Amino acid sequence: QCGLPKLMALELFKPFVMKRLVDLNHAQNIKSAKRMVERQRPQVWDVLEEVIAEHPVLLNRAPTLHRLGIQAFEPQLVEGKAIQLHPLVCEAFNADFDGDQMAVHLPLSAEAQAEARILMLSSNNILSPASGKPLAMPRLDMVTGLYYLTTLVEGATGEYQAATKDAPEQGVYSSPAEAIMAMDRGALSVRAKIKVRLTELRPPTDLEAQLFENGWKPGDAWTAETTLGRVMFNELLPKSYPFVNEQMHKKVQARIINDLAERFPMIVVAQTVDKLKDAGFYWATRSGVTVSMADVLVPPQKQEILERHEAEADAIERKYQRGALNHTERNESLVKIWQDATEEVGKALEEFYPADNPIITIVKSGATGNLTQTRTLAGMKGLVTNPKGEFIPRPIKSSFREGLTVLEYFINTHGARKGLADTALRTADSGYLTRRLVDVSQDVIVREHDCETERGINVTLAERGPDGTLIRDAHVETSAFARTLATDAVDANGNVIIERGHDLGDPAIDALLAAGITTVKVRSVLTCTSATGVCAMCYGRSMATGKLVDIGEAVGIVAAQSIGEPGTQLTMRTFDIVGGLPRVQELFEARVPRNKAPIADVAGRVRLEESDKFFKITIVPDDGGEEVVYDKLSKRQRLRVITHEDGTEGVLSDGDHVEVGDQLMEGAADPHEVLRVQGPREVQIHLVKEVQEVYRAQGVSIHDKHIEVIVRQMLRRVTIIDSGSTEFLPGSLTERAEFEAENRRVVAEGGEPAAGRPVLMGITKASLATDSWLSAASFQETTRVLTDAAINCRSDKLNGLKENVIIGKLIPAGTGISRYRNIQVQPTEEARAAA
Amino acid sequence: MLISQRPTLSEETVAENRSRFVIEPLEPGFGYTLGNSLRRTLLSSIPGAAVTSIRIDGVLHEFTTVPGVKEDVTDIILNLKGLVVSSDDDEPVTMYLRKQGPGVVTAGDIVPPAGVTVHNPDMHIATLNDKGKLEVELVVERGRGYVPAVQNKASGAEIGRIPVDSIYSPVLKVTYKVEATRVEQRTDFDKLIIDVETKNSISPRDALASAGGTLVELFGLARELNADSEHIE
Amino acid sequence: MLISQRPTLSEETVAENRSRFVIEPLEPGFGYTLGNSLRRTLLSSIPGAAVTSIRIDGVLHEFTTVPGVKEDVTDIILNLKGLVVSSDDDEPVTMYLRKQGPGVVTAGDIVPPAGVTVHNPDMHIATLNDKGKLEVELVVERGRGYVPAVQNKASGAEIGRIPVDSIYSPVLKVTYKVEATRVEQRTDFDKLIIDVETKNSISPRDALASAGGTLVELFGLARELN
Amino acid sequence: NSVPGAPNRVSFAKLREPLEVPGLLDVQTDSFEWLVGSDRWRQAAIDRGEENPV
Amino acid sequence: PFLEHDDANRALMGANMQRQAVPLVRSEAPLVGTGMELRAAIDAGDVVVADKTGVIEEVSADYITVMADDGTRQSYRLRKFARSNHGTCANQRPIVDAGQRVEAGQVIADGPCTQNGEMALGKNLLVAIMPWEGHNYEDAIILSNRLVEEDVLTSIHIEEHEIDARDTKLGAEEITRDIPNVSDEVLADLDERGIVRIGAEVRDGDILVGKVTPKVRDTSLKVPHGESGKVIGIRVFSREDDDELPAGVNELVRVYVAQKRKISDGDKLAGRHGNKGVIGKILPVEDMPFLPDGTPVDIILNTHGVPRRMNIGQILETHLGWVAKAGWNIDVAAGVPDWASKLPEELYSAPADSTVATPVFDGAQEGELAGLLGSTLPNRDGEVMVDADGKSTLFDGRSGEPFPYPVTVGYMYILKLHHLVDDKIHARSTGPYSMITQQPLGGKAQFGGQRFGEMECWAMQAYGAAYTLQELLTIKSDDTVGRVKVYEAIVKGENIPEPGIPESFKVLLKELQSLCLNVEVLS
Amino acid sequence: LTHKRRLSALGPGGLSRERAGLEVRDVHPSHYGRMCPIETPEGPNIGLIGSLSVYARVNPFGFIETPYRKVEN
Amino acid sequence: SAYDTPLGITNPPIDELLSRASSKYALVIYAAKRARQINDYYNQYVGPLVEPGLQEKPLSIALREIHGDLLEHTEG
Ligand SMILES: [Mg+2]
Ligand SMILES: [Zn+2]
Repeated sequence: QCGLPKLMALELFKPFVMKRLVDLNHAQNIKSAKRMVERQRPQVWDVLEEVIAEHPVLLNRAPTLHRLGIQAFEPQLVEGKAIQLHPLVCEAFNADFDGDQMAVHLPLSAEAQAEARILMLSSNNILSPASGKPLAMPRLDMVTGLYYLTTLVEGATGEYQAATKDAPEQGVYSSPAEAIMAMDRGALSVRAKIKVRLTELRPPTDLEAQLFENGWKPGDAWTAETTLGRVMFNELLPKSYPFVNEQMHKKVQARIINDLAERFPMIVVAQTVDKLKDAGFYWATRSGVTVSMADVLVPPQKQEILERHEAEADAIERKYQRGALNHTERNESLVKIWQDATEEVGKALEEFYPADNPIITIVKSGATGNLTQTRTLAGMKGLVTNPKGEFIPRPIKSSFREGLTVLEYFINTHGARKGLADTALRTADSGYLTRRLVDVSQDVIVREHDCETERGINVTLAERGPDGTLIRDAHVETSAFARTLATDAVDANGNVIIERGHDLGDPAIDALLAAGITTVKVRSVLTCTSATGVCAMCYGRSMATGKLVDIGEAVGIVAAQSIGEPGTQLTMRTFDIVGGLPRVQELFEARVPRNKAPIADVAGRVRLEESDKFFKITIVPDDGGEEVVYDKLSKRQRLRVITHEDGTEGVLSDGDHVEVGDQLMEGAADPHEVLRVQGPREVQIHLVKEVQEVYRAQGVSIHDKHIEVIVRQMLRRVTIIDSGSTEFLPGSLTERAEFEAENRRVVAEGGEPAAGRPVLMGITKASLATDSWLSAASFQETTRVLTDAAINCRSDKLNGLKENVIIGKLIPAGTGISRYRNIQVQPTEEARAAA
Repeated sequence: MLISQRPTLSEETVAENRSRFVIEPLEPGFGYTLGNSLRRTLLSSIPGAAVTSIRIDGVLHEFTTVPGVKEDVTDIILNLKGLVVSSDDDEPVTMYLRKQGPGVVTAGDIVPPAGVTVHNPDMHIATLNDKGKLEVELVVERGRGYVPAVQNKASGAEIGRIPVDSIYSPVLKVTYKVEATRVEQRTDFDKLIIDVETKNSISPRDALASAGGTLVELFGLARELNADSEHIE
Repeated sequence: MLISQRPTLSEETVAENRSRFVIEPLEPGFGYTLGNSLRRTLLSSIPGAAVTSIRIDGVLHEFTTVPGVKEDVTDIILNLKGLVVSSDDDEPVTMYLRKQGPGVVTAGDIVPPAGVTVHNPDMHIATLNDKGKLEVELVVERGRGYVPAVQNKASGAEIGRIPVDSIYSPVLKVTYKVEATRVEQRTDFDKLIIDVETKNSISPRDALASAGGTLVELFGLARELN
Repeated sequence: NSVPGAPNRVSFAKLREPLEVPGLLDVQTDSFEWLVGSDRWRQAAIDRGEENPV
Repeated sequence: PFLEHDDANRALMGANMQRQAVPLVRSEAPLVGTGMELRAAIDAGDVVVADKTGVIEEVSADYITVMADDGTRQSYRLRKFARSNHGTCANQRPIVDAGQRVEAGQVIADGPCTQNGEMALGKNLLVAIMPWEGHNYEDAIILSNRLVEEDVLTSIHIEEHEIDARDTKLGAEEITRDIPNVSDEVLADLDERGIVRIGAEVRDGDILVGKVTPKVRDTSLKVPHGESGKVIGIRVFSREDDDELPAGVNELVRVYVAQKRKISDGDKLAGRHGNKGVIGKILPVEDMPFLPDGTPVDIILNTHGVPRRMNIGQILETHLGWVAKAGWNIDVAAGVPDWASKLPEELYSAPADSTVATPVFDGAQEGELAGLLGSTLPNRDGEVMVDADGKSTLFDGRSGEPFPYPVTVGYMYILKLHHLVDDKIHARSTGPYSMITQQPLGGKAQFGGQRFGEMECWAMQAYGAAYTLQELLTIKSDDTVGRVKVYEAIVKGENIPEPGIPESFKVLLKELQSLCLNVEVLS
Repeated sequence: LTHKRRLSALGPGGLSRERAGLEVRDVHPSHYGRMCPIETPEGPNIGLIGSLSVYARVNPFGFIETPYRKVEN
Repeated sequence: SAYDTPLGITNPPIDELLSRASSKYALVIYAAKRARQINDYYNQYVGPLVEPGLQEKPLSIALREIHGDLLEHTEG
């Protein structure tokens, strides 16, 4: 639902309403109706609830960073001059009610309205198409309400009182409907421990098996030891969902909704989150969260801390005046001192604030904020930067509650203005990366269901630390989940576990941690041997729908956007050493790194020599051939520490072993080296590993299949060497599929076919090395493109979006491909003769 | 002042002893006005009867478990708190329950005095063990709404007398919801949806009419001062 | 236990524009919502009277001054808005004001026809010097709540007629209190105490009575269905 | 204060301002005076600084 | 006030907000401010200061006359409902009475945003710091309806509409009343000259002044969509009268029409600490959280935006606002307590409505304020509605039941911002197109639609939505026969026609067939 | 009043959004008493436009002065 | 399987219509074509196989049809 004004809809729906007028005889000639709606007679308001009835509209907010930035809604006619928006989408639109405008687009044709209801409807676009996580989940105030409702107060009023040889339990109720009659008297706190009798709520699994043993039914009674808030919460969840009985931190809510989605339909989850917001709003107004300089509490230990640290600062300055210390090392030590005082003040603040405090509740509930702000407010702002970007050894030993002095308030403007300045260049860098990632794609639509391959990449799922337990890898919901299998699982006994062609989610993870198996082979786009695009099985399950991806789904734009959107959350350049957006740009463009590290062209052992400021490694192989050498190794780049699981390996040393493609120096290998030594597949895997390392280290969840799409398109061509018997020139760039099909269909005299070597390109060259001429004529030099294309009698297969937009024709995605446009519809014979 | 649109009351049955009423269209604001009043009127202003205490043989101390019966004292207390019972004398009437010998006991195995009625006679109470039995007294009386236990008895003249919370109201749950409506071209009116869940001793409709009567009595106790210049419909 | 005592309503006077009513006894958890229903009906819908439009000799809109007058027209109107009247007819009527030369036009300087009553004739309307002449016509009407200015293009056609924002409510401030008094605590009870303060156009009693009538005619819908 | 009609606005200030805030848009008028050799500016200069105010 | 308790970003935003704040019909100065509004109001110049000491001879709203102590009679004139360069009102109003004896440097009249010579850009409003039923979510805010009934935050906005009458080859533009075939009533509000009549209310599309270019034509001036109101003024210049005019022009008419604007939803509000938000719900007074005095609050602000933004200076502002609207008296019977040491002997007490000053870096500390939150003289009935922590038990105007927890309450000075609704709302179905590009004339003034850039296309392609994207790029923006046929198909009720062949291709072809490129389309 | 006390680093003879980087848009310890470290727009004019302090005036040469109390012994 | 009455555009549910067809876009087309059929009927043709309403936009009629298994789609 969206709330739309009246003098806005009216304009949008002027034709439909003129139609219903000239039909309902409020106007005789369409010009009379247009004049009417132009002066807005009082009769153009009683039909506008007839056309609006199930005629969606699309809401857009700029900047549009990804898919959910446009969403369809059903209009509810409200009076005013503002748009009423649901508080659960705002996290996707990235909206706030502080002056933010928004645009409304009306679809007209049947195809458009149906796309809006079925694809672009908000009740269906619940999950991120980047990680599968929910976005239409409860926000700040909802979280506060549900964290107040579902929390336990040891010492409350109306609690269970441990029968005492004189009275029974004294805190027990026969139904929620009775604890509510108590609540409304003063006898029961909604957050008190009690025993209730529940019939309509399904117990947990432990009890549902420990008390029934034949299956719990609606109407069967059990006795729960809970609060009334947890009950009224679990009455918002589906009839069958087990009773939770847990404080509803935002993470727990995310969990529950993930489960609902992985087990129930998506209409159910929409209804459930609607219920949760209603209730969280009810119970935030009735939570007691309100600010007051009393509620803002100052630790008492602060003074002891600050003076204890000023003692050490005095000592430092004494050294400085004694000559045992320079003017920069001094500042370094002062910073390293007044950086710990802030830690201690924050720790004290955490250990002194009660839990019933609103400033700690709004934080620990996961609603908004963090403890660094809480320190800045009740503790101490601490250190601040200069306009350069360095630190200032003079800290801010005052909070915004005490009140900064004049100077403190002066040296805190530097970083503030730096932020307000940078916060457009940051957006621009992210947008540049996204523009590239989108241009390299536009041909990666899903075209078929399966390629009938066993090609796949192997994924680790867990590791055994103590060697008797396997430990579940951390980034397995990004590497293994949502993917599709290629080889039936197997254990040391030869027993099958999971089937091939299977989705792979928490169920399969659980049931594969059983047989002690950790490395399972999975399918990927990096291996889909398809003519154009990828098979729906190599890709996996779409994270929006949670099921297998459909045919015609544009998955390159999805990856582009899923990588761009969090780009502002990353470190940047000074307006490698800082591996953020610069590193991503350094990988997707196949650039030689600054801190390049050399890898092992061979396996074997190492002889390590070192002289003044230089390392020289010599790899004596294990086969018995020619040893290689790496001689001019700047001792600046120390070495490749390994930190093996056991024994505390430490550094790479002499007599140690080396696998091919292994890294000798700490730093960053060169993709082209990896490519020639290891090969294309390992190149792709290395690139994905590095990109996802970058992101992970900075708290962004992107499933590797997006990285894999882009990479795939970066290693999608060959340079020909020996034409063979083919219509190919040497030194030319030819797409690997055409190349395979050409040197494969040539069977006549198939004794010397074309020879080619892979080449590693970037996401900007790879967009110049395209096979179309409409796209490339819209980007770069038109006349030469057209000349060359015309002498070669080129053909544009229209496999992409760019050229289809240019022409003005439909796109080869979703409701554009032949499979769908030309669907024939007929009523059944049975229901035809029912006229 | 003649009000506009003459609001109407429609019903919508959901079960036998559960219903959902809708009042529409109300002037803007009269939904939250009377909703909570109605709610508290239904939940604490219709008189009815309920158990008030019980007396079991065997358990004078250590109110944990009862001989030769599978349930503890607590599940039995709950079951009886769910007991539905009328009364016509407004007096601490007393009833008895005995099912000597193993089996399964239901309110149907209660023999009440005059007037005292039991609409839910199949309610489960206990499941006796082989060579077991049950003897208990049930104190019943009348009142309104909900009343926690009563232990304002300085000395115990009745030992083993376990007092229990008392649901004197035939109404167990009510929830109201105000929604918007448009009348002719002005939305932001008030529609009121109130859902009622009672005991078999009365239909929702009857409770709603009783509450309406009570609140009429009160606001007439207010209107009797001057009886002039109000709304009319 | 049960109870057979029915609630009574005793009045009390704090002032002429004010009063305090006491309703007792009452079921526990019953008085807050009762008092709030009364309060809502009071603050919302108590019939009254207020100025509906004005007209003046020389000026033609809210955005021009009057010779000799120290206040512009908007300030004059914002001072009129604090005016209280009481019409005894379900029809619109007309009041007249005429003033010349130095001095302060108060509300006492008005000529209310029979039926109307200006209950604050010490209200400052506007001051005048040896050059001023203030000739005003007011319209008066009945209604409830707040009613924005019906624009002259929408009402009858004329020029010079200035429509104004009407506030038909004699009630000025309402609050309620609940003393959980209990008859020696044998069983909880509630005592409700409403404190009411009016604009002096009509007494509290009349307002509480109007609220009672409204709520009777409302809850009669639950009464009816048997 | 330093203003005749001074609506009394109590102050929590604990210091005394030894220098009254100047005219706040003098930055404009003084400059336009220097441009037309107005006598106010001529004396303002002579009163401290140079001898021939140009 | 309380700057050292805010952060530089939010203080920056507060500053730049005050600087965008409309003048209200009635101005009220901050109950809690800084010793800096009086002097700003003086130095700016929208007030009137006594040239020479003297005695107020005469006083009207258009003229003030001071017979000085030296014998001369100065006569100041006042600007009434004077349009600024931004639609505001610059009305001045006197604050002195005859016979009064004024010094020199004394304020004789107030400006648009002054009250007794000190900036009054906003209003002191009774605020509750609490989350309400989800209507103050993510920086939105909640209002009473007393701010509309009593036109507290109401503003006047004036606007100027000019039409020129110039010469032309075909003939000379002559401004008149009569016109080619139109209604006979539309000329109601038009005087004998063809220019609208003062004191007349108007409406979009209606006529202000009548102009003509020969043929003949109807070239009259009409109010743009949305803007409306009452005709204030007509400023008319004529060649003949010889006042002044440009070249090629002969006559000029400016019209000044005004609009009183009450605070609706969608309008923007703020405070002096970087705390703004649109208005989500304007609530009746009977459903607002009211106090144990019967006093409803006026604005409800949420708790969630304060502690992550570091703008707590508004909390202190609020507290002191209470402390002022309700005066105080420190009990110094035994001696000044350990927290009034640094205080003057003039803040030990104060009546109600007692403005105060907390200079930015020499102002109210926190001990002083916590102590003064206890003194806080009782009310009309001897009860203190607010605790010594700033918190008052409240009551719900919907349930009638009190909220279980005390709530921070007080009086805060807020501001109404030029970012209104009517001047930021837009909508289009089919209207004026460019005629140089075949697209709508993009613009609020040209009545142009919104743009559909590259990123929106990206999102739409990523939905797989392909008929709507084609619908936007062809049927709605550039195509011409498509727009016609779709408007017709919808106003008639026949299903929408289907694409033919892209028209951005049926012609591009005819450019490559011109370079002798044999572009062919094949299966 | 803030339009008249405004300082612009853009216009005929000044600079443009090309040279206008991030060190001219910074706060400098030479602004204390001469330029406000707070008052400035939020968008593409951050740091260029500014506002003159209250106790500051302007040398005839064009350099901004701020007053200081003098201290002896 | 256990939920509440879908409202408006949410009716009929969507996880059911996805069982009639192979994908979301097939459903989009499968409904739009029926909708054009119905609009042409109402303007000139099997028409609604299901009880229409006062306006009951042809798309909702088509989706109710689909929910009743009253049609059949063959991909292209
Ligand atoms: Mg925003
Ligand atoms: Zn594949």
